[PDB]
Order: sequence, then C-alpha cells, then structure tokens
Amino acid sequence: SIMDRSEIVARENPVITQRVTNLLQTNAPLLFMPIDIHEVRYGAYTLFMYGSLENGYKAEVRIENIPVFFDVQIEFNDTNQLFLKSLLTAENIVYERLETLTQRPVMGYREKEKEFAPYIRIFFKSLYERRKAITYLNNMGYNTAADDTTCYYRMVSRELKLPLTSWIQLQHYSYEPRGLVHRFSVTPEDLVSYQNDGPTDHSIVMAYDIETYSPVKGTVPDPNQANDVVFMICMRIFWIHSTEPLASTCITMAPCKKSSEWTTILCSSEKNLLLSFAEQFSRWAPDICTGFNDSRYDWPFIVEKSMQHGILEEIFNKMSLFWHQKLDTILKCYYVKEKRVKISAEKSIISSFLHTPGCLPIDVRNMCMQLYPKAEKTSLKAFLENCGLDSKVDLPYHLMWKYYETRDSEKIADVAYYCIIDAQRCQDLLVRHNVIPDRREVGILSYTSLYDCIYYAGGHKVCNMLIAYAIHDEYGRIACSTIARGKREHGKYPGAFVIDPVKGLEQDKPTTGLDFASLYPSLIMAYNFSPEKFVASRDEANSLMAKGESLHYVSFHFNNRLVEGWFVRHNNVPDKMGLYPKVLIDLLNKRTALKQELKKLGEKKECIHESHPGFKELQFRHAMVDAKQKALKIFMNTFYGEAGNNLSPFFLLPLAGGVTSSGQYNLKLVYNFVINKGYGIKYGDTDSLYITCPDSLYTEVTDAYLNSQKTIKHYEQLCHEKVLLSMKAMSTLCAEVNEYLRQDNGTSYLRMAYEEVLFPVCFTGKKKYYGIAHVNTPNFNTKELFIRGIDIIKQGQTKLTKTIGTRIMEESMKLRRPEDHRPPLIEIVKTVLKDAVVNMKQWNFEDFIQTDAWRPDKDNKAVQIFMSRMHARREQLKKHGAAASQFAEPEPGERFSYVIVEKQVSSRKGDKMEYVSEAKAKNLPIDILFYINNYVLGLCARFINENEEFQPPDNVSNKDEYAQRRAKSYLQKFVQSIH
DNA sequence: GGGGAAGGATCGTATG
DNA sequence: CATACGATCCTTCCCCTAC
Repeated sequence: SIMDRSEIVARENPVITQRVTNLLQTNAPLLFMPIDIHEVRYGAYTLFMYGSLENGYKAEVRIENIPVFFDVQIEFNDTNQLFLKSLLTAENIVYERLETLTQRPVMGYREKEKEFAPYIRIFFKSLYERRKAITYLNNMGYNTAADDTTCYYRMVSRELKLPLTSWIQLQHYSYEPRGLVHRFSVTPEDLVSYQNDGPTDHSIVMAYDIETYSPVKGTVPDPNQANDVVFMICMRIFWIHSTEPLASTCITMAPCKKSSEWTTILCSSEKNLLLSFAEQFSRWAPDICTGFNDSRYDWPFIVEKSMQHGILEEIFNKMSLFWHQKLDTILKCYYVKEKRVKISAEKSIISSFLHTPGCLPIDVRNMCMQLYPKAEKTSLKAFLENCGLDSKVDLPYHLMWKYYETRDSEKIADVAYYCIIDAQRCQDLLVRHNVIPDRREVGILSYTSLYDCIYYAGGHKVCNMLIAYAIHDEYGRIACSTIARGKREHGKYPGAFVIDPVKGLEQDKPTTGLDFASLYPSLIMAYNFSPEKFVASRDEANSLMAKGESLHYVSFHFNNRLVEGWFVRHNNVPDKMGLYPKVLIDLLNKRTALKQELKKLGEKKECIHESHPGFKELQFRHAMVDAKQKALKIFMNTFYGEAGNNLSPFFLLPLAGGVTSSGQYNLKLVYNFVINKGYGIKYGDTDSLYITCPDSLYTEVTDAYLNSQKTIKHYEQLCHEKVLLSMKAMSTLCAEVNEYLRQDNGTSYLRMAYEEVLFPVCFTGKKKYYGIAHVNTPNFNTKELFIRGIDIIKQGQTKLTKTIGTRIMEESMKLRRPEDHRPPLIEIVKTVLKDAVVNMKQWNFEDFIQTDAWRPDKDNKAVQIFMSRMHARREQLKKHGAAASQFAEPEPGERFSYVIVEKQVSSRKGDKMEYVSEAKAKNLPIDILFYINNYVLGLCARFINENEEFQPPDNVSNKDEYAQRRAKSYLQKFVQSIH
C-alpha cells in the first residue's frame, strides 16, 4: 500500500502528465531539468544527466559521443604532428585523431598581425587516457589549453552553451522505459538550452531525520559502538518550491500507533530498518536529499551501520540509478569522507555523505552558515528563531530515551511527530532562504553543475565563467588554460593609504561617506586590466608608445623587488577591449537591466492585490529576478579575489599589483582634490572617504541660531538646516569629483556615490564608527543606528550586552546644545554604567538566565563545583530530615537553567550558581556586579580602547590586545568604586 | 579555532 | 620592614552541532 513516484506525480498534476505522455508517444521535443550529474571515467565517455521533466517524472538522459579533446600550443606541421604522435605512442597513450586550428593566447599582448597562434587538438576516447596524456605533456614543458583535469562536464557546459542547472530541450531522442525512470540517449548536437522563462519546476526534495539511542546514558550515540542503534528514520518528499507534504513516512523499531498524517512501517531489526529506508528511497526516487546536519551525524552513522551488517552494497545498489557496483567501489569513489566545505576566508567544515547517483545531497546547516557566515549559534532552533519560523516541539532527548526504553507504544507517536517536524523544518528553511534557485542561477551564470554550486567555492566558478566567455568570443576564439603554472610566489602587497581617523564624538559638523561604486571592477574596466593586453618588456612598451598606442604604467614593490608592467588601453573602442573589461561590462549591463525589471515588477506587485489569480506567477518572477541579481552581484564582487589568487590559471602579479596601485592613485587624487577644495577628511578606508563640509558654508545658517531665543527647538531647526545644506552642497561636490575623475582617467566607469549623511557621528578607532543615518530627510527621533565595526549583534551569555551597548550609543548620539557641557564618550560610558549599577530594579529576571549541560564525564569546572555544592546541600538537608525534592540532580544530558547570586563573606563561578526555581523561591539578589564585570565590560571596552591614557609604551611587542586590558581594569575599578 | 572558567608564583607595592 | 593581596604570563579542557 505504498505509492510510488509515478502515481504521486500523476495525482498532483494530471493535465501536465497527460500532455507529457502525449508528447512522449509521438517522440516530440520536450523539456528536461538536470539536478545531479554523473560521468563515467573509464571506457567510452558517456555523460549521465539525472533530473525531472516538466511533470515530475524521473529521467536519466545519457549524452553519447561527446568530443573529448585538449589543445597543445605548438607550431602545426607534419613533422611536429609526427613528433607528438611518437611522444604519445612511446608512453602507450591511446589516441583517436588529431586536428589543427588557430587560437588566441591569453597571456601576453600581441599585435594584430601576430594575433593568432597555431594549436593542435588531441581527440581521445576515455578520460583516463586524457589525464595521463595531459600530465605527460605538462611534465615536458609544453603549453596546454582547454586543460581541465578534475571534472569534464564543465567542458561540455562551456563548449555547447548548455547550462546544467537550467532547462534543456530534448529533440530527436531515443526513449526506453524501465519503470520509475525514463532513459533517453542523445547526440550532443541534438541538445539546446531553453532561452526564455521555463515552466514551473517539479523536482522532488526528500527531507529526512534520524533519532538514535545509546545504552550509555547522557552521551551522544557513536556509530563505531556495536550497541548503538538508530530507531527513528522519518522522511518526507516535497516539491522544489513548496512546503506542503506530498508524502511522509516513518520507519521504526518500537511499536507505534497508526497515524492518518503519515505512514509508519514496523521493522524487527536494524538491518530491516535500513532495508526499509532503502526501499522507500528507491520507490520515491528523490531528486535532492536533505536534512539538518546530515553530513556529520546522519549519513556517517547510517553508512557505518550498513557496513557493520554488510548490507551497504545492496542498499547503495537499490538507492542508485546507475548499474550494479561492488562494495570496494562504493567505499572508495562514492562515499566521500572528510570533505572540506568553505564558508568564509577563515571557516571550514568537515562533511561526509553517500553520493548515490540519481540524488544530490544538501546539508541545510551548510547553506544556513553560508548565508550567515558570522552566525554565532548554529543550532536548528537558532536558525528557526532568526528566520521567523515555527520552532521545534519541546521534546527533551532524555525523555525520548526513557520512552523508548519503556516500550510504550502509545507515545512513541510523539517521538515520530518530533522527527517528522524536524524533517519539515529543513525544507521550510530551504524555501524561506531560497537556496536552490540561487544556486541554480549561479550555475547558469557559471556553466557549472549544482554539485559545484553547493560544495565548491566561488572562485573556481568565476574562473569557469571567464573561460566560457573567452572561448566563444566575437573576435576569434581566445584560448586559455585551467591548471596553474609557474612558481607560486608568496608575499604581502604594499599597504593601503592609511588616513588617521579624527576619533571622537563629532557633533558640530556633519560628515558623509563618498563611496567608490565597485572600485576594483571599475579600475579593471577603466585602465584595461586584462592578461592579453599586458606588456612586460620595456623596449616593446617603448616601441608600442612610438606607434601611437596608449599605455598604462604599473610599478609596485613586492618581496623587496620592483615589479613593473604596462597595459594597453582600449581608448573607448570595443574592438580593443580586453577580456576582463568585456566580461565586467556585460555583467554590469545585465545587472542594470534586471534592476529596472525588478523595479517594474515590484511596482506591479504593489499595484496588484493578492486576491487576484495572478499573484503566484508575479511572486515567482520576483523570486527569479532577485536570485539572478544576487548571483550577478556575487560574481561581480569576486573578480579581484580570483585575479589575486595565486592558484588561479589567470594569475598575474602585475595585474593584482596594478589594480591595487591604481586604487591607491585614484584615492590619493580624490583625497588631494577634496583637501584643495577646502573640505575636511575624517576617515578613509580603501574605497570610502568621509567628508566634512567647510565651516563658512554653514555661517548664515548658524547666525540665525545665535540671534534667536536660543532654545531646543531652535537647535533641531539648526540641525535640520545643517543636514539639508550638507546634502545640497555635497551632491555638487560629488558631481565635480566625478568630472575630475573623468578628466583624469579618460573613461566614465569610475564614479563616486553619495550613500548617506552621518550626523552626529562617532569614530572610535580603525574600522569602528557609528551615527544617525539620513537618506533624504533628517529624522533624529529614529531608534535605528548606523553601525560599523562594533559587534553589537552578539547575544553572548546575557541580554545586558544588547541593552547597554544600545544605551551608550543612544546617549552618545542625541542632539546637545553647545552650552550643555558636552561630555566625551568615556564620561557617557561612565554615567550610563553608573545608572545601570545603581538602578537595580530596571532589569527583569528572565534576562539573567543562563543554560548549561550536565555531563558527568567532562571536566567542566563550574558545573562540577555547582553540582558538588548541590549534592552537599542535599546531604545536609537529608541529615536534617528535609525533603529536598527541588534540589534534585538533573538527568545526565538534560540542559538546566541557572542564575548567579550574591554570596556574603568564594569568588568562583560555581559558588554563586543557583537554580532558577530556588532563586524565585527565595527571592535572592541576582549579583548584577558579577554579570556586568564578566559580560558588559567586554563591549564597553571597545568604545574607549583608543584614548590617550590607555596606550602602550614603545618597548612592547603586542599592540592590539594590550590596551584593552587597562580599559577593562579601569572600568572594573570604577564599577567597584561606585557603591 | 575563539572565546569561557579555573590554577599558581613573584615581582610591584603597601602598612600597623 | 617582612610578611600578605593582587594582576599578568602562561597552560588545559570545555561548548559548539545531532542525540
């Protein structure tokens, strides 16, 4: 009584399935979407594309006769061809046939006459022979183009204009049915990409969750232990873009009540449990598998228990659409172990999953941390609360273990419900964050598969997109390589132009940030930074300068040596434009067009009410345009990172050095121009300059304030006029700066932008500033603060960090008369901290709660001391004949909530720990001083750790974490003094 | 890896 | 005036996630 994928799809959309089968009967062209891409390495190369048709059917399509090739840059001739033939034959490499052609080298500028270079293309039958031949030819010093060595489906995506994450049209195929999967065989000239907006996708995502058991109480279950078992396997199948359950199931050992919302299958053993899981997987055939933290606890434990019982081979072969495979191949090539997934520049994750062909695995946790690289709490509850979704049901783990042990068939239904809701929340997060469409659009722009957009970094994607744009081209097939060459020199680039910030509470004149709009791509656009326009020899550069060519000179100090170079300018002619400027200009034009389209779609969505039967497609188009513009942004902001990476094939030290030096030169020019115009400089950071208007421009506006009744409302009037005059003057300042830049570099791709006005403002140090933000009209009554640098977004251990950090900032940023004896930042911190300490009643009890875990095997000192004190108290109460029921020990692994209390005359954390129930029973003081000292002063020290008094002497090595110690000690002394 | 709690001697310094 | 306090350098898990 189990319903397979075909019947479910037929039940969902009958008319679409009828149209699909009518098209299939007549062998008409149809539509396909790939999700997981698998390729065979040995033997004849056939590329398998797994995915879904437009109704929801599972389709495998194999692309036969893909041309497998790579290019070598030698002079084409009979003698050279014979020599290369002998070289390939001597090291027993099987070749198919050879071709000759002409291509443009990517490194080094050449004139028009010598623009093309001869290349010989080697055709091959298998990928293994190609990899051996490419290694042999690279070891002999020959140059190699179209030289991908890791994955070859990127070659198929690049050469054929065939995105592997977008729709593909099947024409002239060969259908063959084998049940739940439909097999097509296609010739690569019979495949085309679907240009316009495709229909609604109908892929299937299976969200699964596992609940386990361990005889050793209070310890996380471990796969290696023999007694450790899985007992709940709960999984649901959803659409790619919906949260409604298509079909749900629970696979169990312990008896459970029949439920009308999901199907429960009873298994008498763990082996039968795993086989039932595999059978339901095979019957449903997910396009995508998912689950929260499934690559670190779920899949390893499943595969370890499958290996222990010796059923891994049969489970894999039932769950995979590929042919039969043996256990060694499954453990070697398909079960990945210790794979590294990158979040940011300093964070990496270890993941392990079973990549069965026909289904692509995604961790919800990996996407959640990729979208929020600075997230501090990475639990499911934390992400659910941040994203504003329904939280998990309150079921403790020890209660689950106890109810499993009692074998009570009635209430294991609650355990199943908890596991199914945990499965639901994963795809709830996936739909709410719109991860899969964003990855699809990244793949469309990058010509990669979805697997690469999920588990690989974006730098390789940018490199792939650049190669894809280069190889097609409009002016003659620019050829480029992929593997890196030359010595990977390591060093530090020259430092940025440091501008000393004028620290303090600036509330006499407004400041405003002039920002370079996409500075590094703009300099790449303007100065024609491309590898094929680079000249290294000085004599060649002089010869080009002789024949009426415009060049840009770059010179920088790297590793104590002078690196110099010349770049050929395009002179505002698209024919002479380089590869990087062409790619960036195309991406910027696309971004502008989609910005216009998104504005029109948003206006239409605001116009059209939700009751009309057209809101779904409008929201769906809005989702596509938002995803597309986000992908365009993430590729455009990554060009400099890929250009500066040493491992990149396109890496060129003059290119990165010239980009940095040109940014330096333009920032210096803007700085000098602004100073010579009379304006002031407050802060400068790479691409941003904060400008303060001259005093004289305000004079008349100030004069009416001095001759008035001199009241408060007069001062808000003064501030209002101040902001208006600042905006009006500095818009013209920005226009003149743009005109000067255009007159300097000769192009119009480098412009400045007027982001918002900051008044009053506070710069506390390097990359640490805040203030009131004004966008078009002044509003000083707002509670929204423009913040950068200060880590106010930190829940930490208490909510007092939030409250006091906000209160300091708000007390600093209000308007004050020039006759109210303006206190500096340190005095404001002093008075707000005194107000916090003295006025105890302003706080509530719930902000003083902390949570901890009681694990009687770990050497957690404070928890050990608290539990020892509680045990001593319980023994003392029992000796006195007192029923210490609410003093009882927690169950092992059970989280408990505590507070800190005053202890009259140790100072350790443990002796002040008390239970929440005990604290509310006795109404004890909550010892605000300890909380303030250990949690609030960390943030409060960030505000005054650049003052003159808190400075190191000259004879000290460490300069960063050496003044905050004195700041914290000074605040400690002040807090202890105020009593 | 980055922050949280806990443990020890001696110089730096002070006082009845 | 020689003891007693105290803070800094430095060292060791523990929490983090999933049960």
